[PDB]
Amino acid sequence: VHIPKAVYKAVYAHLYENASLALKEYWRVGNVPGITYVDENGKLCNPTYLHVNCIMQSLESRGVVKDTFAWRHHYYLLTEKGEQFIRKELDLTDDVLPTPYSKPS
Amino acid sequence: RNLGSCGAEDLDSRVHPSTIFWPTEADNINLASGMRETEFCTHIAHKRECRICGNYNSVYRKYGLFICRRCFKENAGKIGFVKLH
Amino acid sequence: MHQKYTIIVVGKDLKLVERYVKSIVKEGRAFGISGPCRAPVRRLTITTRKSPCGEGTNTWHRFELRMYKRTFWVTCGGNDISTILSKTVVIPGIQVTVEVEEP
Amino acid sequence: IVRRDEENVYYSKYLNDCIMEAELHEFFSRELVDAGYASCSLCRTIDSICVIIQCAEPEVVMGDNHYRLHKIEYLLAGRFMCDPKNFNIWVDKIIKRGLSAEIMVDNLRAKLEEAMPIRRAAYSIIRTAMRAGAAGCEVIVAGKLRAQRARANKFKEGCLISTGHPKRIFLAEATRHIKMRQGVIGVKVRIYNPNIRGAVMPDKIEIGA
Amino acid sequence: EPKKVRLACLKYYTIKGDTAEPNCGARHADRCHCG
RNA sequence: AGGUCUGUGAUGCCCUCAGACGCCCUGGGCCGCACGCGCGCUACACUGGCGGGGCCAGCCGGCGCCCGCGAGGACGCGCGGAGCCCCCGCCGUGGCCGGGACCGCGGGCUGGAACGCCCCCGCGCACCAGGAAUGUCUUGUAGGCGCCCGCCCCCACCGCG
RNA sequence: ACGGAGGGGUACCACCAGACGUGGAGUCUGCGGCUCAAUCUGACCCAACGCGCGCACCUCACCAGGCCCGGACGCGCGGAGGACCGACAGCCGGGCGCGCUUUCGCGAUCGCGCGGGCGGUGGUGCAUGGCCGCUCCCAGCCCGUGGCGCGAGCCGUCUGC
Repeated sequence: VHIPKAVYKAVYAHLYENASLALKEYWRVGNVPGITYVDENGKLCNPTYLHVNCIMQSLESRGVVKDTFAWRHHYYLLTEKGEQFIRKELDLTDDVLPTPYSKPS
Repeated sequence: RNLGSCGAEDLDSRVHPSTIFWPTEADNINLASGMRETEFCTHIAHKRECRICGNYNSVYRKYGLFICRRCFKENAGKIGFVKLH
Repeated sequence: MHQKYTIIVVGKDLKLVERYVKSIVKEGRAFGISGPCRAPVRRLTITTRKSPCGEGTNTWHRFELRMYKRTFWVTCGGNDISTILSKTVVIPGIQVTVEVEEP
Repeated sequence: IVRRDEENVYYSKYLNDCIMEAELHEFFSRELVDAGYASCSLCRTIDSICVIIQCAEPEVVMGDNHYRLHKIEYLLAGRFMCDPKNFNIWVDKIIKRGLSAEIMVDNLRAKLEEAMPIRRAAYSIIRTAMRAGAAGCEVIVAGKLRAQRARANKFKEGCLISTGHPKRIFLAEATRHIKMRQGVIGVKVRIYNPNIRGAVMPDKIEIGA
Repeated sequence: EPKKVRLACLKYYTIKGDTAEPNCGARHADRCHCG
């Protein structure tokens, strides 16, 4: 409900660098093992399912991503509108592209 | 209520610093990493559920499956289970 | 040199497992030997009610999953670290047939 | 002479990966509807994963400059927790789409969602199959097709098998669900190719001169 | 329904550059945050 | 118009939606008992019960040492299979050493938590082969004897074999 | 379709010949009734009644009580001269900054109204899909051309072995 900005930035960066996010359907207390952020917290701190789930709800509502639920897993993908939005929250300059376009093969 | 203390007699009798046995079930490492928060979900307990339809009843744990019997006949052919004999 | 290597291959269907066997035996005759051991078949069994609701005659399904396993540990010192690769890439790349190598 | 607690790792390292495949089947089916998705396969090469797809028109899923594919690869890896760039993918193309039930039934679902009547859609599907060289196709459309009191009317053309082991080789079946304003419209397809692949249907004898 | 009260001048613990409040941060004293 | 909207990110139309039919916590209940009946288990004994000994399976399969009458427990390593039956004795037609329900002291296990399950001493219910009525079965079959898995923190008179 | 009509066949979910049982008692479990704050519900000849895969917590729906919003997204208004959110002492309370006598904090992650969502083991299986059961431990079912009938229909698809 009260989400730190480090978390927002972390989620956005994870999206851009991976263009995706596959997330569990969970509502109890727990910590996501993937996306991590540092706020003087040990070496790194992991977030909580609640914050990230609220974030993702909002994003998909705005049209940034498109879900594709499955065996009780959330599969999100960022679109073009989303790219044209993530590119400015992170302060990215124009022309920059995410890694999957970087000829993985 | 940090300024709340108890007689020493009522302290050694307290449960030894041991991790409550109930560990829940993390079907995958992804689905976790260890006001109301004081009692949101303190009743830790096994919550084993189907990894398809999320129901807590009739779950084949044999062979590390974790699939409901109903949610099973459908996907059994894909998995490789077949009906012969 | 000599590393006592062992080959284990696993499959659920009996037709590729025997085809993979032949290719390997063909391609390992020189780099030492490669005679197989056929294991007892691990058969997974699941019995389920054929009904989602529990009505009518009590009728049961009988699924199973046979898993076949063969084991060529005959390389042994007869294969070096790179020599194992040679054949393993010269054998066909069947889509499904798990393989693991250990000394 | 042998311990049974050790090989359980090999046996349990096959089962997990068979399951991992099914989730992908479901996900693709819910995703690559427009690319003629049919099926999937996997190859657990230690260094990296390989997945082989069967699609009518891969260039759609390929994506300009391979963007959709790559967007997919990074995604799956997070879920199955593999290092991306070791989660590569390959796509293969189906040439006999009329022999594939999935393509047919998905096309039928599309055509139905455009309001066209069932009588035309089914028989167009069936003509398409026969042109492909098939010995039979049966279509079924059950549900609230009229005002109320749902009924099933089935269309067919040729000859079909219905029993025996041979039905697991020469008979290809599939189903879908179509959500509409009245309700749900169940649809299913089945096609019979006796001369498929190289196997020979039993009780079939050919003589000489 | 806590019975809070409203004050616009939340800035007069001091007179002029003073140290009234027991960096920064009857029954004795009860410090903000933890005890 | 057989059953399933209480298996599901299967669903049309209704009802609930900030004192919630959402979600989370603490307790209680689903087991309560003058009564009718459905599938099973244990017995009514000598073609037997008790004590001692000898010995062979299969789906498949884990063990040592030391405490404790036992159930169980502390440590440490990878290694491994039973009832009926057979032999020798006691009992001697007695609701008796057949049968083991009920109850009174006590010792332990699971678990955050016993109302749950195991062991020991004592007490020792109905029952003498079952009316009108009725079910299943043709070779390794009926019947008798036990052993594994499932669900499962603990527990099988059930179920698949 | 039916016949307390005829003629041919067939099967231990039928009989002959036999075997082993149930209905007799104690007990496990499920089913109706009584009771209770609740004793959550589906199924009722074959074709409901150890069946809807082991109920102290969860599972869980029902009974007595309490936290939280996890109110997406749009328009109007308000707000850092301070939106919303946490806490010591001391009580009330099963308990918890739940509430209370007070004053420290935190910082726009928003508040209110109007539209619109999400969710729900909530109803209808007599609105539906899918899956099962039964008819059926059956031996039967249909197409093209042709022929007979105004026609519904018949022959093919057999009153023989």
